[PDB]
Amino acid sequence: PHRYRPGTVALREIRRYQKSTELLIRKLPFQRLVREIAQDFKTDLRFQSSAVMALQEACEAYLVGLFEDTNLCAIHAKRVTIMPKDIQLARRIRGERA
Amino acid sequence: KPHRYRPGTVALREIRRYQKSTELLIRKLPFQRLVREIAQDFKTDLRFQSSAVMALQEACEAYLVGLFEDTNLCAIHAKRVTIMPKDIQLARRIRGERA
Amino acid sequence: KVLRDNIQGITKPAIRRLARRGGVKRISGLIYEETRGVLKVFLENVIRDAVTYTEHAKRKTVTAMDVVYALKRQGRTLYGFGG
Amino acid sequence: KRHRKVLRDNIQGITKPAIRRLARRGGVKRISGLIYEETRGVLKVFLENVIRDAVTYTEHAKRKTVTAMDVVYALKRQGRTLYGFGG
Amino acid sequence: VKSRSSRAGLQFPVGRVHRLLRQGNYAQRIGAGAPVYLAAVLEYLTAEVLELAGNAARDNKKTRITPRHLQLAIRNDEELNKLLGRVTIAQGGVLPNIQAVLLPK
Amino acid sequence: RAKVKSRSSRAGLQFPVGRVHRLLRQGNYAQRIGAGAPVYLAAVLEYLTAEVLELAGNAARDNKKTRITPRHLQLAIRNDEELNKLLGRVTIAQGGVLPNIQAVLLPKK
Amino acid sequence: SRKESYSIYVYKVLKQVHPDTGISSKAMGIMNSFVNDIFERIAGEASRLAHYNKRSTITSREIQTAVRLLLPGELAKHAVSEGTKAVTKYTSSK
Amino acid sequence: SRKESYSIYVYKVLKQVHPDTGISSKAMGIMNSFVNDIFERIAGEASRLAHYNKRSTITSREIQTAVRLLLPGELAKHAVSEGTKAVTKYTSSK
DNA sequence: ATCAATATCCACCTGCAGATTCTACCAAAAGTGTATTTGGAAACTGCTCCATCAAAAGGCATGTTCAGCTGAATTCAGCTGAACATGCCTTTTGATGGAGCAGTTTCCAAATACACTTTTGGTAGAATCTGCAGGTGGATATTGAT
DNA sequence: ATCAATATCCACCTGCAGATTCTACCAAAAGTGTATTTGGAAACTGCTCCATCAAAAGGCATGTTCAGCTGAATTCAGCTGAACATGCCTTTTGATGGAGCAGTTTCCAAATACACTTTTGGTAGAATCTGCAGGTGGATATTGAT
Ligand SMILES: [Cl-]
Ligand SMILES: [Cl-]
Ligand SMILES: [Cl-]
Ligand SMILES: [Cl-]
Ligand SMILES: [Cl-]
Ligand SMILES: [Mn+2]
Ligand SMILES: [Mn+2]
Ligand SMILES: [Mn+2]
Ligand SMILES: [Mn+2]
Repeated sequence: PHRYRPGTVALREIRRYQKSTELLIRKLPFQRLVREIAQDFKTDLRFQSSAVMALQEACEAYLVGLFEDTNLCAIHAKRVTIMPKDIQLARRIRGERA
Repeated sequence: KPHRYRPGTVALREIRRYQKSTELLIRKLPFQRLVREIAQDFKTDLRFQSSAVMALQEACEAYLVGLFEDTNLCAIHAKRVTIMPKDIQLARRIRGERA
Repeated sequence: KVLRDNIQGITKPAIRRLARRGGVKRISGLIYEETRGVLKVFLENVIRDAVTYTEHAKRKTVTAMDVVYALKRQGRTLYGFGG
Repeated sequence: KRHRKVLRDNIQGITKPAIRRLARRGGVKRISGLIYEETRGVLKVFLENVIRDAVTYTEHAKRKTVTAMDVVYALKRQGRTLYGFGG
Repeated sequence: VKSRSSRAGLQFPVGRVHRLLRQGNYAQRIGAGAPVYLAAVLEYLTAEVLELAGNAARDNKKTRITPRHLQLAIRNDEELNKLLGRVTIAQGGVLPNIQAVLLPK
Repeated sequence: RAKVKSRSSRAGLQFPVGRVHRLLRQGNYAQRIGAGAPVYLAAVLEYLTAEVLELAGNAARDNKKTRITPRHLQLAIRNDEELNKLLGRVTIAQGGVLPNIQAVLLPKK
Repeated sequence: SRKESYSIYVYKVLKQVHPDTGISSKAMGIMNSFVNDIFERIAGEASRLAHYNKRSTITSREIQTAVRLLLPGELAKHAVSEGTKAVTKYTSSK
Repeated sequence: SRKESYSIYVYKVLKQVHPDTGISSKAMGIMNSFVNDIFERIAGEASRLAHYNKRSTITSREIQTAVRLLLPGELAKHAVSEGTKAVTKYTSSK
């Protein structure tokens, strides 16, 4: 059998998705998730098709951008692996949490 | 025959001293000159309300101090205990200030 | 025996294929849960502000403008949906 | 008819001990030697950007004195809203 | 003559608050409840930060509220933290806080 | 009797000076709107439209595609440094990120 | 000449919750800025609401959804409370 | 009935800066949101300018200071320019 | 574990600045009566948006193997903290001349308020096009063994 | 770095539906014309509030010495997470039917806008009070050395 050593598809994968522009969470898992989060605020809500992609767009953006910002924090600590410890530092500096 | 304290120990001692107070920490006339300089270099021949300088010095010290803890979190994140430029740049980059 | 909140419908590979667009070489196993947490907070308070917009307008359908006004409200201004 | 004296290089008046003092209040136990210049680096950008806006407020208003309001209006504009000076 | 502010059982000047809605050009027109409701919210809020602050005034063994106390108030109370996160309180100070790893041990 | 020249072309603009005026009156921005304000602004909006439009089209043809997608507009705005701040806290739908990998992550020889 | 403030009202509300506590002039200052800030945000957020809904007036309802939007959690909730019927006490007299 | 947009003006100016370049529908979408945002910021910042100085009207003079504050660097100045340039050309409406 | 060396706490004093109180003149609510729009309340559609519905596609979970990374542990050079002596410069205070707000008044230049006349900006069909969606086949990269 | 070999990329070509653009008419803006109203620019000018200035002092910065402990560097085991084939399933996709609602005209009652006229609450200096900052010296605690 022969193959690629750990980390290398990752780069191959990073360049692929940075190359693309497509949505990455899937639509109906999201939609389901969205309406659920919605119903819990006001019952009897329905949604514009457009208003859901609006939310996927905002989220995927937020999240991806959530880091480049920590990957910097993982790298800041002579590491190459992102850990929860890292995300929290990202959000704490941004001002999301303390 | 004579000594007092170990390294690091007054450091904390002053952290507690200044966190307890509210006084401005930059000196007044040095700040003002700098202000006047940056101003003059921006548009000549300006004057300033005593009021508007403190406005700036209060605002500044607030800004800088607030970054320092953000910095300190970055130093401690990297198993270090001393702040370095490497830290401040990470702080401002995440803040989004654009260093 | 798959009874599981749709937050977990945010499938694992898919959770972060994103991380790569985000520029990440490799990710901890804990990261996914922690992530699913942040995902949900983010869109919770957004839908909360979006919805009061839907509600102030005495409507029962959330429109993309409600989303947009709300994203802007949160300081996450989004172009391409009406403002 | 009395103009003086040139203001030049006043950034170094922000003394290392004072940079220290700000830093302690920020809760910092130990500081690299490079930190001080970097800081002065960051202070001066900050203070420029604010004073640039403060002053644009002063001139649009056709005054030749920067007032604290101008400062405040400018700080707020930066999203660093300051309480205790007129707004 | 009876003023609207006490007519609604408020300390805050409903009358003025109406007038101050005149220049934001917040809209063409101002409904008569708007200044009442709002002036109330302001009175409510000034009140709320005033107690939490006075507490810290009296923890500190002082009769008079300094901006300091107002800071201790705003920052230690967490819902008030958030409404005032991006605001700087002049002459305020920080909350006393040392990082765990920094303490000798 | 003297008839119509759109005020937008009296100012030599593509952007609708008239409309912008209507829009400033109806925004609650101040009690009165000077007659120069909407021209000036329309110019500024037309100018700014122009500026991101050329920088984007550049990146559009660079991508070997005939027209402009949101992709290109992103590549445009994020690669340009002066537009990056004007649009820093703004998110572009269907845009992507600029390709960017950290030095430290790459293979070694 | 003629500068006006909210400082009497703060002092009023100050004697209500801490009758034997007073307030420094620089602290009183800060309280004003607090009032004034809080004022536009609410008034502003209301302003664009009316505008999103193509209606020309700000009613108490706008001031409210405003409050709902901009205050966090429980002081948002004690506000609408303490607020919604500052307004009937007003509309129940005539 | 139908709403109104900036797409013709954008498409026009597009044909002028790149005669051989169209524009995708959602790219047109983005461009539309962009004008709008920028519109508000300027309009807002001027609105607030006008208001600090107790002046009742917004002139081109306010719109300019607005641009000065809110547009960055060199992009600020080609903006003040193309604006005062559009404005004199207008007042020469003979 | 004791003992010296500071430093931090903390209660009491006390004259002064900064707070609190008290009186008197004016801008600002409030009160009336008449003057104008609005935001529904009822009556009606178009259009999205929900609920199903059903074939297949790839996508996801799962389990296995190994690599490399992260976390720990040690050693060491050197950097940064604590202490001091030295001496500059900020801080204080108090005076003083003047530039420059700001407070008033006066009078255009400019904007708004209506009333009609044109013109354009935008729709819904009708007439053109290009990334794509996809099939190659030629190179670049990557990997394990020499 | 090269040799040979899976394994992945990447231009070169290409014909088509799904979009984009172009065409062909219609209310709704925008633009005019004539009529009024007004905000704020010029022109004094009263009066703060700024800019210097000086003197003396003592707080605080600077520069130097000395070592401790921090940051960084190497080594290394082990365990975590990447890589993949594998196999089953949730998601996609394509219309579709019908109720559900948003979108609007039309039409008045209620709510708010004007324009004055009293009437009163808020403000600005002057009149009293009186917290608390700063200076103490006495205690307790903390720190660091034997
Ligand atoms: Cl119709
Ligand atoms: Cl004494
Ligand atoms: Cl006094
Ligand atoms: Cl292709
Ligand atoms: Cl009174
Ligand atoms: Mn200079
Ligand atoms: Mn009466
Ligand atoms: Mn104008
Ligand atoms: Mn080739």
